Amino acid sequence: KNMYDHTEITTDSLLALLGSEKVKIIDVRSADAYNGWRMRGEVRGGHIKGAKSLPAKWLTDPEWLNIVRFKQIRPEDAIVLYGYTPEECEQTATRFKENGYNNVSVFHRFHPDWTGNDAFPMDRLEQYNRLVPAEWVNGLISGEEIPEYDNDTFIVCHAHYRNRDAYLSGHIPGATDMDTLALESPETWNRRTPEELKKALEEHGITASTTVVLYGKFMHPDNADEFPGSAAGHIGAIRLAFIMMYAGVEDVRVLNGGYQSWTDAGFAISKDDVPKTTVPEFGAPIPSRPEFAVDIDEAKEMLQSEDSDLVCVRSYPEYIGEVSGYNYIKKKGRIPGAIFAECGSDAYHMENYRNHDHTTREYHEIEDIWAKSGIIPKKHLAFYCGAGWRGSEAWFNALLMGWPRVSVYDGGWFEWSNDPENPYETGVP
Ligand SMILES: C[N+](C)(C)[C@@H](Cc1cnc[nH]1)C(=O)O
Ligand SMILES: [Cl-]
Ligand SMILES: [Cl-]
Ligand SMILES: [Mg+2]
Repeated sequence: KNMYDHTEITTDSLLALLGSEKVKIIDVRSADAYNGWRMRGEVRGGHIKGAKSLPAKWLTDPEWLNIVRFKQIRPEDAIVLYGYTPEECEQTATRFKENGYNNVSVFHRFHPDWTGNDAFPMDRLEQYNRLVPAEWVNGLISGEEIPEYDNDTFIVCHAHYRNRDAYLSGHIPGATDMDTLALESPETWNRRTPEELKKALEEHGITASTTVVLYGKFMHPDNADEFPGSAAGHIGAIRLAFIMMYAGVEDVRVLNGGYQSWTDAGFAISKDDVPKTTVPEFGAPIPSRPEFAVDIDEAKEMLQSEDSDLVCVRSYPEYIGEVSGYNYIKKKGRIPGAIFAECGSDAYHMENYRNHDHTTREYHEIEDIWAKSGIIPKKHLAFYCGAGWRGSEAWFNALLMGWPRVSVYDGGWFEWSNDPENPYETGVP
C-alpha cells in the first residue's frame, strides 16, 4: 500500500465495472460540472453513469470522512476516482487511503476520452442550466460569452428577509437586493397578488424577459433570534425563484450554493448600495405559470387523489408535534396524509437537501430517497412546509430533475393550522 502512488484503472476495465455493486465511481470535479456544466468546454457534460459526486474542494472540510460515510462509500468498496485530470484526483486518493480505504484507483481518461465518445454512458441533471456556477455569474456580469445564455438583459438579485445588512455586508458586484417581503405578504406568508407582484418586479427592474439570477447569504440562523429567517438568505433566494417563475419570469437562475460559492471562487465582493433601475412594464400577464402554486382547496383535493401527494418538507420535531418550528406559530402537528421528506434540523436549515457548502445535494441521492417514500415524477406533487420557503427549495430540486408536475402548496402548516376546523395529527406516527 502506497499512500501517495495510485493504481491507474483503464477505460476498458472501468467500462466492465459500470454495473458492479461493489465499485464506487467518484467524480471529484465541482458539483456544477457533475450536474452537467461543460466547465472545460467538453462537448458532453455530466458524470460517468452511476458516479457519485465528491468535489475535491471538500478535502478542507473537517467532516470529510463523515460526508463519505453518509454517502455509503465504504472501505470494502472498490473506489474509482476521476476528474478532468488524474492529477486532480491525487489528494482525494491519498485521503481515502489515509482513512483505511485499501482499494483505491484513479481513472485517467474521463476527459477527453470518456466525454468524447457517445458510446460511453454519462448522466446529468436534466435542467442543470437553471442552477448556475459562480464562474457563469462572473462571465454574465463581465459581459463575456457564456454557455446556456442567449439573452441580452439580466439582473443579479441578492435575496434576504428584512435584513439589508445581508446585502450591504458584501454582495456580488452590481447586484441589487430584494427583500422577500417584496413578493410575499406578512399577513398570509403567501405570494402577493398579481397586481402587487407586477409592481414589485417592475420597481426592482425585472421584466418577464429578463434573466434573473438569484442568490442569498447564509448567516448561521439561530432559533433564539426574533427572525432567524433573516440569516437563511439562500432558502429565501430559492423562494423568490419560485415566486418569480410562478409570476412569469421566463428565465430564472439560482447560483448554486449562494453567496458562499461566489467567495469560495475568489471573486471580488462589493459593498455598494446599488440603486434600482426600474422598468415600466413587466411585459406578461401574472401569473404565467399558475400551476406552480397550489392553494389549500387544491391541496385538500390532492390528499384525496391517487395520482397526487403533498410532500412535507419540515423537520422531524415539527412533524411529530414536539415544536411548531417558529416563534409565530403556536399550533403543533402535521397535515394528515402528507408524505414526510425531512428537511434538516429545523425550519431554517436544509441539511438533507444541501452539501456543507450549501450547494444542492447530489441529485441522485435526493431522487433515490424520495422514491423510497413514493415521491416520484409520475405524481402531481405539492411540496410544502411552514409557509413555503423550504417547500420551494425542495420543489426547485425536483424542477431541476425535469419532473413534469411539481408545485408548492404555498399556505403550508401556517395556513392549515390557522383554521381550527382543519384536521391534524401529532406524535410519533
Ligand atoms: C416567511 N418567513 C420569512 C416569515 C419565514 C421564512 C422561513 C425560513 N425557513 C422557514 N421559513 C421565517 O423567516 O420564518
Ligand atoms: Cl440559506
Ligand atoms: Cl405538516
Ligand atoms: Mg406561504
